[PDB]
Amino acid sequence: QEVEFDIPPQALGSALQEFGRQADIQVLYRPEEVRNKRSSAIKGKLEPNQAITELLRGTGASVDFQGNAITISVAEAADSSVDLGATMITSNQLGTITEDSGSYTPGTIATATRLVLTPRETPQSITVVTRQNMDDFGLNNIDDVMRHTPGITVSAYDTDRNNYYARGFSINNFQYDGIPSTARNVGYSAGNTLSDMAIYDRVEVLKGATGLLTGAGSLGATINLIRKKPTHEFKGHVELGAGSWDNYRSELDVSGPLTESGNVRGRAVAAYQDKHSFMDHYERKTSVYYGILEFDLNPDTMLTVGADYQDNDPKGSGWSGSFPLFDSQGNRNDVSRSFNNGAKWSSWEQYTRTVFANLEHNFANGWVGKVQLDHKINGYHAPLGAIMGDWPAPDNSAKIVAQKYTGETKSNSLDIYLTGPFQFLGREHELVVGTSASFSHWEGKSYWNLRNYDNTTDDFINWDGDIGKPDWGTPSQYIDDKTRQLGSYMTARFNVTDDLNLFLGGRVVDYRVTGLNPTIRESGRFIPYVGAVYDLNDTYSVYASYTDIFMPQDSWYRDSSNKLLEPDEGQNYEIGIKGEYLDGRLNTSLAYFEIHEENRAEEDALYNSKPTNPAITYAYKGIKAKTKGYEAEISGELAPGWQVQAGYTHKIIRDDSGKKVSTWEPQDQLSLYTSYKFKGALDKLTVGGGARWQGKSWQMVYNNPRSRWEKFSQEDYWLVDLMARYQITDKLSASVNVNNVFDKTYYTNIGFYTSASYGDPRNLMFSTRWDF
Ligand SMILES: CCCCCCCCOCCOCCOCCOCCOCCO
Ligand SMILES: CCCCCCCCOCCOCCOCCOCCOCCO
Repeated sequence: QEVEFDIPPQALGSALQEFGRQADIQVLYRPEEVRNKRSSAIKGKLEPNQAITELLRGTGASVDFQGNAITISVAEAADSSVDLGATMITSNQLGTITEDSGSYTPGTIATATRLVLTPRETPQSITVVTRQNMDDFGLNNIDDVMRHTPGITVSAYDTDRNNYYARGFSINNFQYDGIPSTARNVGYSAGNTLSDMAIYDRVEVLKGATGLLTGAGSLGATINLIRKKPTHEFKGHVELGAGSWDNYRSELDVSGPLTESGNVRGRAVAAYQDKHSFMDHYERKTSVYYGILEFDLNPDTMLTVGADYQDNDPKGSGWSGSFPLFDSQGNRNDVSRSFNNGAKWSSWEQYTRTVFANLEHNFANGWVGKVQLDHKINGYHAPLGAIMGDWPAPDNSAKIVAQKYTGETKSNSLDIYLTGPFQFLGREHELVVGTSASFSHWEGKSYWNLRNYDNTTDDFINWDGDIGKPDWGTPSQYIDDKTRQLGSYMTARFNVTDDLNLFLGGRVVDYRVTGLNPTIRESGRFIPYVGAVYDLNDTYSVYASYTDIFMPQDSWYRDSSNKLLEPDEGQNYEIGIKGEYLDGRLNTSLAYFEIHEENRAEEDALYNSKPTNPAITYAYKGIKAKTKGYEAEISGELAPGWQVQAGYTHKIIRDDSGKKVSTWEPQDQLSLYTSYKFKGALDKLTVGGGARWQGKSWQMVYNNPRSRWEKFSQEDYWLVDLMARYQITDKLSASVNVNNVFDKTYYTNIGFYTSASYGDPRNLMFSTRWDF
């Protein structure tokens, strides 16, 4: 709607970048097309579509309107067949904004290489949950979003930490606006499983091996969370929502110019949720605040400062799973879904805050430069207490384990990178060159030396949490770990023919972990990136890529010889076809992929049976493992009011024993979410539904009292979601989400330290949203 403009005549490139910014729109244009042209002048309050054609007057260019993006083209009377994936310079370095897109398919993405590219242009598997997907299905945190992310599996560690798999691996890579955090372990990583969606536009998941931009990390995927940004027109909303088990949420979101001109601009959000739970004596309050100002130092240099804050504060936390699998004498426990072995006072509170600043500058080259500075904090306060062990006993008694960890991790990050186009053999290519540095320092207290506590409870079947709290005594331990990561990376994207694009890149990495453990050092490790995309028609392209990642091992993973295991490493091999329909409004992909892992830490049973090096007491073994699997997906418009996201993934991961692994992650899964917007008499109603199926999953767990291994299975099952919205008024709407319609009872954890967790029963959520 009607924006305030001011673009004086200049290089058409500069104008287009200046426009994207002022319009809150992404502008894509091909450098060689706009290079010897200038904009015509525009001034005043205008509608962006009128505005742009006025800007383009005299230039001979056409506009393609596409949601939150415009692409500019310069048609010739010539043309010999088209360059569908021609080098395109872009006005927003993170991609197209999904807020208000009306869509479940992303626009353009930078998660792969730092280069702004469409899913069809990216030679990796990239899934995105958009802002509208999030709104329609009430996905209010990262757990909700992973549960709705095709190809991800969410399993429980305990009431306050989940695990995300892809392709056989636990995901342990998180970025925010494309900047990796340190996630070496749960010390560094407080709150990562729990971020509220209130401050984010979309989460984008890059599946495979993602070393190129993550640096040191896990195989499986990177999760990239893009923050909400300020806008040039005023707007916002308030939201109220009320759900099953005394689940209350509120949320405020405000955005706009802060000066009469528009040269300073801000966005603020605050969200608060207080919920109980189907689980007995578990409650959890969450708080979030967020604020960001953008300042135009001048028409091609912008400074951003912002901060965010999230507190997650539960009662009734468990340490591991909701209940023990086996009783004192070895029989499987049968307990209600409400069972919670957490104590009343038990809490794993987790907090996160960031202070951050950017500087982004446009060189009249058409090259853009960007510096990103971060102060991150990840803190935890964890007085835990939870029935654990083979219980109850015959007289219905049980025993509690209690320990207390507190601590904070402080992180500092510098990320700097240049990106731009270049001519080579008569054609346009582009390149990114960046360097990065992060130092993060985990400091902590632990307590396990309980003074004079009676950790037995008189009654299991009716356990309440109603147990005393111990005297924690003095600290048992002080933690002091320091990680330093340093990167340099470079990727070229060569437009080789009119249907072939070749990716040649790499990261060199220096990684040092310091402190109470023997220093862990990796110098000059190379991480290769090779990719290709071949256009087939107006619609389909094939792609192949070879990609890599590593993580230096945790310091307790030493071998026979008391020598740290080589880094845990893998390569992703992928070949696929990707389809594009309705000018980018609908995307399909079908991929085959193979992960080759090497140096996967494993127990070393033959040494462990009777150790023989005085140096080590419990060695590990570095083995190879494989993932073989295929994946298909669709997202976007199936017909005018009709949006979907859906996926199908098949996997089996084996290790050098030949035995299946990550067998809790099902071998097959499907997701399908959809909504429909009626027209005519009922254009104000949006109706929606969803299904997630997964096939058999299992775990070998050891039944101590009987001295035998057992197989625990989860037979395949469906979960059904439904959804409706009614826009009663221009400014006000109502919603209902029913989740797990058929109240399926199933498991989200079997065998995590010999325990189990249930999935959510059927739950409802009612919301109003009010847009100013
Ligand atoms: C070193 C700490 C850094 C702190 C950075 C946080 C910045 C906090 O900014 C919050 C303000 O956001 C602005 C909200 O935008 C609302 C604008 O509407 C203004 C009123 O409009 C009147 C006429 O249109
Ligand atoms: C174990 C739970 C079993 C419950 C199953 C329920 C399935 C049926 O749900 C139907 C819900 O219909 C209720 C309609 O109520 C209207 C809500 O509209 C929101 C009002 O907005 C407030 C206006 O300011």
